[PDB]
Amino acid sequence: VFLGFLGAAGSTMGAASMTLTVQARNLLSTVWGIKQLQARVLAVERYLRDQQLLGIWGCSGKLICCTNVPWNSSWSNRNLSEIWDNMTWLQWDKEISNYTQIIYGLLEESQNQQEKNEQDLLALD
Amino acid sequence: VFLGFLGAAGSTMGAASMTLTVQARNLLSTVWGIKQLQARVLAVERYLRDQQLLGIWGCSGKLICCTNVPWNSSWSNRNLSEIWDNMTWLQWDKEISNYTQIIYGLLEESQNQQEKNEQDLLALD
Amino acid sequence: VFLGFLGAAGSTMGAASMTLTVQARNLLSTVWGIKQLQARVLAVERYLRDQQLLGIWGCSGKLICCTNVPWNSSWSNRNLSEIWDNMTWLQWDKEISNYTQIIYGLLEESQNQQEKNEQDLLALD
Amino acid sequence: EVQLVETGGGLVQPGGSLKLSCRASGYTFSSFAMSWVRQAPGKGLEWVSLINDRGGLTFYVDSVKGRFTISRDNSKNTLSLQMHSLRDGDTAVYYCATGGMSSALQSSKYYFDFWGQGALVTVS
Amino acid sequence: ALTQPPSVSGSPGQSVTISCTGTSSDIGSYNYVSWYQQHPGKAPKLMIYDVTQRPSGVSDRFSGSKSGNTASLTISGLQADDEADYYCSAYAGRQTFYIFGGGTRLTV
Amino acid sequence: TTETFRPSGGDMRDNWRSELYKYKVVKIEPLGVAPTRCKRR
Ligand SMILES: *[C@@H]1O[C@H](CO)[C@@H](O)[C@H](O)[C@H]1NC(C)=O
Ligand SMILES: *[C@@H]1O[C@H](CO)[C@@H](O)[C@H](O)[C@H]1NC(C)=O
Ligand SMILES: *[C@@H]1O[C@H](CO)[C@@H](O)[C@H](O)[C@H]1NC(C)=O
Ligand SMILES: *[C@@H]1O[C@H](CO)[C@@H](O)[C@H](O)[C@H]1NC(C)=O
Ligand SMILES: *[C@@H]1O[C@H](CO)[C@@H](O)[C@H](O)[C@H]1NC(C)=O
Ligand SMILES: *[C@@H]1O[C@H](CO)[C@@H](O)[C@H](O)[C@H]1NC(C)=O
Ligand SMILES: *[C@@H]1O[C@H](CO)[C@@H](O)[C@H](O)[C@H]1NC(C)=O
Ligand SMILES: *[C@@H]1O[C@H](CO)[C@@H](O)[C@H](O)[C@H]1NC(C)=O
Ligand SMILES: *[C@@H]1O[C@H](CO)[C@@H](O)[C@H](O)[C@H]1NC(C)=O
Ligand SMILES: *[C@@H]1O[C@H](CO)[C@@H](O)[C@H](O)[C@H]1NC(C)=O
Ligand SMILES: *[C@@H]1O[C@H](CO)[C@@H](O)[C@H](O)[C@H]1NC(C)=O
Ligand SMILES: *[C@@H]1O[C@H](CO)[C@@H](O)[C@H](O)[C@H]1NC(C)=O
Repeated sequence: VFLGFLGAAGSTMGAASMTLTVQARNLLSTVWGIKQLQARVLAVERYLRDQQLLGIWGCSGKLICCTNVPWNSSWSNRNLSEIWDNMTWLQWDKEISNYTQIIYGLLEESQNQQEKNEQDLLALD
Repeated sequence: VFLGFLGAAGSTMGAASMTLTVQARNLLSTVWGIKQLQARVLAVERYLRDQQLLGIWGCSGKLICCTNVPWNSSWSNRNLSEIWDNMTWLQWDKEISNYTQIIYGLLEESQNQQEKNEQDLLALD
Repeated sequence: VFLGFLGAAGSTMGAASMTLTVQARNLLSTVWGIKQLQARVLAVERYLRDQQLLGIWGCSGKLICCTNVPWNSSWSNRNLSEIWDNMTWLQWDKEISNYTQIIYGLLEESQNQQEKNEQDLLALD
Repeated sequence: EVQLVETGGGLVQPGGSLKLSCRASGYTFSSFAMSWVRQAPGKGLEWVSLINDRGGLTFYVDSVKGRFTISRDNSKNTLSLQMHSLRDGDTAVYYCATGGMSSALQSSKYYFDFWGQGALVTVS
Repeated sequence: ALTQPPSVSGSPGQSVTISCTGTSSDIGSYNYVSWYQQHPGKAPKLMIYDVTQRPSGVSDRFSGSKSGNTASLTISGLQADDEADYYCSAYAGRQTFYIFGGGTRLTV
Repeated sequence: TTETFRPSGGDMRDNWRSELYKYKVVKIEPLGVAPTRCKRR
């Protein structure tokens, strides 16, 4: 599955959003028989932790997932052309690295929990 | 992520249902390099087995999931105030421990399988 | 959970599609402490790779999942009675084994990616 | 011991706006759903809107669905109704009430358990 | 709206029935038909909820019932203080919610 | 009438036992079932 892996790394965020399955397929798989086994276990744990997050936001089973959390201009003020047409994901990740623990909290600690309780309350009616 | 973990254990089931992500985030991660590795593998397997169930019922990617399986008064006869407002999850788990292999069967062996075949038959029309 | 496992292997594909949870539950769980641990890790990795595919197609959390990929008569020309009423899954798997890397590509590399972008574009309106 | 007091009534010209506010005491505000029900001077009771206990789910009658907003502040124990584009057909006494729905973890409450005395809204 | 007759009247110490007629999507589909007693000039008070239940503090002379698509309020032992406009309401789904009938002005 | 106590060497699962006496290990059971009025569509 090492075909096209990270090929879009230098591409803009828009162009690089059409190759998400290429990278996704490359995330998941005697002292020599222990250290490499630990690496395999670590890879599994890392995969599942990201899957656990995606699930905590209602983004389970999705590579592109939208929510009800507004974008705060204090995180980034760039336009949509300066993000998806004139910037790469590496540059964006560097720009937004100070806010990823805030956004994730809003994804988990505000939305989805409210959405799940609201769905629970709409289903009783 | 060990912040608030089990803090709601002594809280009522209702109050303790708003902290599901707190416990969920704490479930997933030379003889000394083997035994602890086995523990890590075991933790992964336990996580996936619960995820496998949640998926077998159509509750995948959800922390709160509703179904079409009626509650049987033979399992519990308590009201909704005596469960969600005046009881904890530890007390409930002790009360319902004799029925969890029946309910799960109804979740897997009756509903969802029927739901999936019904969806399969509605999609052909 | 080794109850009914592969019991439908000799049954027709239709009859054998009602036992998917029986096999699904049996897929997931000092040199002697390493080799068997590697087997456990391998089983987890194999499980997750199939789960990763099911997710790449929008079939996450489902045992029966329908898509928008048409069936090509060049893959098989048999009718629906000659597949679901007069054939087993072992015979079908042997018949279709030369096309599984084409169909999967259509499931990943054509549909779902288009579906996800279309959903992304319908949600902005 | 439960008391609901509506304020913010008055005479508004057609096409104007009016915000009603219902204060409540004697019960835990955040534990009950709230509704607004109106009665035209010569008619019976009509349900107008429903908001859940957490203030996240709002329901309206079609005749006001695109004009009225129902909101809650559970720290101030205050329910409010923002009435936009008032019509002559909206002249009525508007009562706030406790009940109309409940959480899935609560017993059904498909009734209005407590009522206030009512704000008079006149459009003319 | 629900159908309920106007100007129903009784006599002190006697029994009177106020009958609220709905349709198959509301009274005939859910067991959530409430009755309210509104004295002129005052807000309505809840008298009956669900079908047969009374709030605490409400006398047992007010007895609700339902048959088919018709619900009724029976008041047994009419008092001078029972003169009021009575209303019925029913839960009718998620697209709409509470459908009220016309008021019945009960005199004694 | 009388009791006599003597030092004992015990075992080594006495020195550590006196420190670990306040700790218990439990397994988390995150999956629960309970009645609600919420019905699946
Ligand atoms: C690299 O940049 C050029 C423009 O300078 C662009 O045409 C090309 O497609 C980019 N490479 C990739 C892989 O997107
Ligand atoms: C955006 O972030 C700032 C802090 O930098 C915060 O004060 C503001 O409230 C945030 N915006 C919203 C809508 O919460
Ligand atoms: C966004 O668009 C405006 C309008 O064309 C442009 O002037 C600006 O440079 C763009 N990016 C920024 C820095 O907001
Ligand atoms: C992130 O925060 C650090 C300080 O902790 C600061 O030096 C850095 O410039 C910040 N980066 C951005 C993109 O704001
Ligand atoms: C413990 O019980 C008291 C009432 O006795 C309650 O107020 C408190 O919130 C409970 N603790 C937790 C963590 O819920
Ligand atoms: C509830 O459990 C009893 C056995 O304790 C069983 O006989 C009964 O049929 C169950 N209820 C339903 C609706 O199946
Ligand atoms: C349920 O509610 C009833 C009515 O208030 C109450 O009497 C009972 O104690 C509660 N719990 C039980 C034991 O059903
Ligand atoms: C569960 O079953 C055991 C017998 O196997 C019985 O002793 C126990 O009391 C039961 N518990 C409940 C809550 O019914
Ligand atoms: C085996 O074939 C016979 C017909 O020859 C059929 O009746 C039977 O059900 C089949 N076995 C299974 C397990 O389906
Ligand atoms: C079916 O497969 C053949 C190759 O065997 C291919 O030429 C044809 O285009 C395929 N059908 C469709 C609809 O793509
Ligand atoms: C499909 O159905 C036709 C019509 O009955 C039948 O002749 C044929 O043998 C079946 N299978 C094949 C080979 O297409
Ligand atoms: C699959 O392809 C091989 C050649 O690679 C061929 O020998 C075999 O018969 C084919 N099987 C089917 C079912 O077409």
